[PDB]
Amino acid sequence: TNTKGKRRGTRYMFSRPFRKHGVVPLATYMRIYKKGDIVDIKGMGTVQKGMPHKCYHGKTGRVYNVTQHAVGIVVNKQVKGKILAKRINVRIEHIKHSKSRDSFLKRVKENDQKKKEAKEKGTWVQLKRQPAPPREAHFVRTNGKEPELLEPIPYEFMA
Amino acid sequence: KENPMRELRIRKLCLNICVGESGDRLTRAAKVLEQLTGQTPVFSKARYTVRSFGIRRNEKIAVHCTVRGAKAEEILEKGLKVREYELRKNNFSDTGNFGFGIQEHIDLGIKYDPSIGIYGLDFYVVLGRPGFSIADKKRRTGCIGAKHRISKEEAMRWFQQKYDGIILPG
Amino acid sequence: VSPKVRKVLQLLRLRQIFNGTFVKLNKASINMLRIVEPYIAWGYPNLKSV
Amino acid sequence: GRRPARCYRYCKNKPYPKSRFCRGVPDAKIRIFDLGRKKAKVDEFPLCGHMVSDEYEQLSSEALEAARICANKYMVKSCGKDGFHIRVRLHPFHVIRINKMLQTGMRGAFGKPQGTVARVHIGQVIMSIRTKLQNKEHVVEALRRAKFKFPGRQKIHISKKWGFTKFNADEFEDMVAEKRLIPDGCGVKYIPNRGPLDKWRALHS
Amino acid sequence: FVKVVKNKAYFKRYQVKFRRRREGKTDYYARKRLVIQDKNKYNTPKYRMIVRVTNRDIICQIAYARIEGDMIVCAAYAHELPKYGVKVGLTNYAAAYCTGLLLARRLLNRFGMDKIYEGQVEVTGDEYNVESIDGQPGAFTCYLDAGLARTTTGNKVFGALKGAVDGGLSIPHSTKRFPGYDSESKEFNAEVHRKHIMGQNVADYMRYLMEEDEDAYKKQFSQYIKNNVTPDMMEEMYKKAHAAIRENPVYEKKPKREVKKKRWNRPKMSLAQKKDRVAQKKASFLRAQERAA
RNA sequence: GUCUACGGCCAUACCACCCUGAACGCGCCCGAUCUCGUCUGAUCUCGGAAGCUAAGCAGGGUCGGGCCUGGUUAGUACUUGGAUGGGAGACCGCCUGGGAAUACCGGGUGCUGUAGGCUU
RNA sequence: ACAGAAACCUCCCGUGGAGCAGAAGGGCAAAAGCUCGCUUGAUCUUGAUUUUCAGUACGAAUACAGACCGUGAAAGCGGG
RNA sequence: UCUUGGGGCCGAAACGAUCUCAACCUAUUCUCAAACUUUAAAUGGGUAAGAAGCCCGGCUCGCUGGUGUGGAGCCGGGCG
Ligand SMILES: [Mg+2]
Ligand SMILES: [Mg+2]
Ligand SMILES: [Mg+2]
Ligand SMILES: [Mg+2]
Ligand SMILES: [Mg+2]
Ligand SMILES: [Mg+2]
Ligand SMILES: [Mg+2]
Ligand SMILES: [Mg+2]
Ligand SMILES: [Mg+2]
Ligand SMILES: [Mg+2]
Repeated sequence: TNTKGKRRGTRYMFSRPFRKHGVVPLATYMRIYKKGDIVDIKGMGTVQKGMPHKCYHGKTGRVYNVTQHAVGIVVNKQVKGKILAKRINVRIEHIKHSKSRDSFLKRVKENDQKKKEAKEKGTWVQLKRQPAPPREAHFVRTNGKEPELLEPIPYEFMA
Repeated sequence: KENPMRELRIRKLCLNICVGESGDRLTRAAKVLEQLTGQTPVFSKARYTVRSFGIRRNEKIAVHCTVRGAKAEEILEKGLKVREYELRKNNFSDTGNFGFGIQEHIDLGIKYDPSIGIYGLDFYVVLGRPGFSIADKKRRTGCIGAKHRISKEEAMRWFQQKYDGIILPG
Repeated sequence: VSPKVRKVLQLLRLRQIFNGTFVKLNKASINMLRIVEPYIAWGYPNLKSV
Repeated sequence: GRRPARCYRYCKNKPYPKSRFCRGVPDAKIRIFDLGRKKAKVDEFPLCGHMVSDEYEQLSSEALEAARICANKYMVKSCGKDGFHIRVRLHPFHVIRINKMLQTGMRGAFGKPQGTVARVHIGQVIMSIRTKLQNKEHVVEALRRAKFKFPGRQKIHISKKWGFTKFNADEFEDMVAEKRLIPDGCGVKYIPNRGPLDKWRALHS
Repeated sequence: FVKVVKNKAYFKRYQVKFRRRREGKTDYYARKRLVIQDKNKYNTPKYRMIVRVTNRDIICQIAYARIEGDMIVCAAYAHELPKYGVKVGLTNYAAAYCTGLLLARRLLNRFGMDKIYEGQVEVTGDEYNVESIDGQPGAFTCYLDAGLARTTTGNKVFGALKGAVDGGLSIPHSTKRFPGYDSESKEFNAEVHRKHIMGQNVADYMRYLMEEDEDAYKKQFSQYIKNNVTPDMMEEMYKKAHAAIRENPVYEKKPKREVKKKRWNRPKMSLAQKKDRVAQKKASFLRAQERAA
């Protein structure tokens, strides 16, 4: 069997990328984390304090508590047939603001602007996204050039 | 016309007496250097234990001191006089320094005293130009740059002009 | 039937063999039909078929 | 002394080199990979034939040593001891183990090193011979005879590259004339239109 | 022959340090603990007082860190001191005190807190800390960023810090590093500190040199003579500078003037220029070879 | 055009060598009374202002190394899902989708925030 | 100088090719290493959390909160 | 290639000459890795895709604090 060691199997997971070792850039500590923020957890081997456990590496959760150095994150974890909402205390070196919602918050403002504007013009504008539709009919101009004929090439043993 | 800031000078003279063992001999050597330089020297311990040399790690075996300024020029003259202002070409390092050995310190005008004895010592001269200190400062350290370094030929050339010395071949 | 095919066939409402449905085509749906490729015959019906 | 080569024909295990974890591996049967006139310049031997594996299998170091002898002896007989240069292109790095029975049985069955093999892919060259153009038939026969020391299927193929270089023979002569190639013993160095211009001055002076 | 260590592989694997570290200007181990704010204080700024003494100047700044870079809230330079009557000795301890005082009064003036927190208008050179007044805006609080300086006793960064706290800024500190602290008895003599703040150590030197060697005096203090600064008047000179600094610490920026477009360094050569240069060099080489034969 | 203090990203910024640097800066630099520290005022600390861009530093250059980014490698290698496909096997082809990495070839060589200077 | 392959002194290059008690992996360069100065955050205390997990115990570990303290010029850092 | 060695080899003999084969260095070259790696897939694992949202005005705080600053909570209102 395997060991129950806390950091087993993190040889590559927690190591630093190639030629990106050494000092931690200080903008890592200047990020502002509020209650309700979505953050992606990514353990960093340079700082050994407040390390998330390996199972939380690559997961995204919500901030519920902010201390001087860490935050409390409610992150889902699947254990067999159930998913538990787990609360982990992670130092802010091992997290980053998630962009997963920014595309949504961009759309809301665009939605809220368009909804307001269209209303005062008495017009209807699409607000819901749609899946990419089938391409519509179009013309392809030859420009008096016959398409180049293609043929399969003969086999060649380039051994 | 050469820039005034390119003129060679003696950064320091470094005197070393590797007695090879601790005890009374080393302390006496510490007194020869103090007589010659007028400043208290410092003892250096053995990095490793070596059976053949009979030295144990962290054992004081040598004493040395650095001399700068006008005092370095004065003491260097005594040694170069004992050499008759003759040095070999191989005595110069490729980084622009040189040095020589003295077999008895009494030749340097140090009056013999019964309770000290006779010792030899090394002489090493570190040359330099102004602005060599950028590599030794804490804030905004730098490297002096290729054109400002001192070559073996420039060091030998300086020694001849400065002392009218002779660079023997080999 | 493998789990991922079993779910996609249930969303198309094709829970029985030789069941049929219309499916309006787009990126979302065309990629569902690719998962169930071995389990379905599909294509474009003409007006008479409808 | 050793098991028949059918017992280790296929690449069933991950590569198992001789390392600090696998210790006690006996020496491989094949220790020489180049024989003949190794020192011939690039231009003396323009022709190059290959023995190319048509299978994904393991070739034992004993088969590589035997084939090398078989191919080399023919070349000496038909082209002279200085008319060719042979290069075995496979090195037996994968170690094969043995679980030696006489009794525990299958308890603690992890085996000790027995030998070494080379893992060869489909289309991978096994050994190469370069010589003069007129010796084309003698290369093919030498490699045809060496196919009988190996298991599986091999193909003899006369390369379109010049000698042991990576450059086509139909343009190697021009590339040397234009100084894109510089003879460097058995091979050629490639000179790009890059780097210090003092290199260009040296070549063109 | 020995292996080239700085070969191609030594550069493929090489990782450069931070630019400010390469330059030898910023200590990132110290900076992290200086600028980084507690996460449960969010956007609350963490002000620090930067003191850098150059070879000829003293720069005092108040800054807080942001993700795009430090935002300087207020700056005071020692090259400004001639406006306040101090002409010479713009890197000595007395100047550092004035520069720190000017930085404090200028900030408090900007925030409108200069009347509330006047500091210690009469310089005593002793331990003093500004305490907030209830019902009034709180005292401005910053920390001393000493950079790479060796923070031994008498370092001029503590001269500027003393000038700032005596101006009304709240800066945690002890007297251990003011000139006047005795490492033997572990006692702080405020009267020694007050001497340095008024530059008497410099004044004593001028008298000492004048009575030792006139030639040395001229060599050491040529510009003090040119500006008619004598040892007797130095203490008053600095006391006036403190009053003037307090009277009007505002900075009037130098009015910018449009200039004729002038370029003082070469621009990059284009690809065509670089390419054509190689062609000319090649033609020149072959041409010389043909000429020789 | 550009610098100084403090920075963010952290080589498009590094490394090597060469050329040029107006003004202000930054420096080298000159000393050791004081503060302070050394075997040594070299460093550190302090007091200065005779000299110099020699150096650091800035800009530029090199069919430069590196680095960054494209092309080729290549719809190749590998790969999801399919067959009562082939083949004694080893393995391979096809169907439905995804899709690399060297060598080799080209291009580029810091951007920028706050505050404060210089530059008719 | 003695001094040699290896003693000590000096200059230069040096991305870590050393060291960090130990197995290995990760991490680390004005430091996490080496050397000094001062010290006992290896102290007292309630809860929360993580890891194994049944989401039990232990063990170990993580953020805090309250006291007392050390250190530093200070920001801070430290309850092995 | 002298920065070291073995063969030689002319000698009065030395780093003098002469070669010659190795170690060294520099560009190349064949072949590899479960306990190597600069690169780097496919398949895969989290999260988001609104009313528990958004946008306004105010109030509480013993927390934070140059600042009526910040943060949290609470109340009222408008948007389908
Ligand atoms: Mg240079
Ligand atoms: Mg197996
Ligand atoms: Mg510090
Ligand atoms: Mg000038
Ligand atoms: Mg000096
Ligand atoms: Mg110059
Ligand atoms: Mg290049
Ligand atoms: Mg630039
Ligand atoms: Mg330290
Ligand atoms: Mg506590």
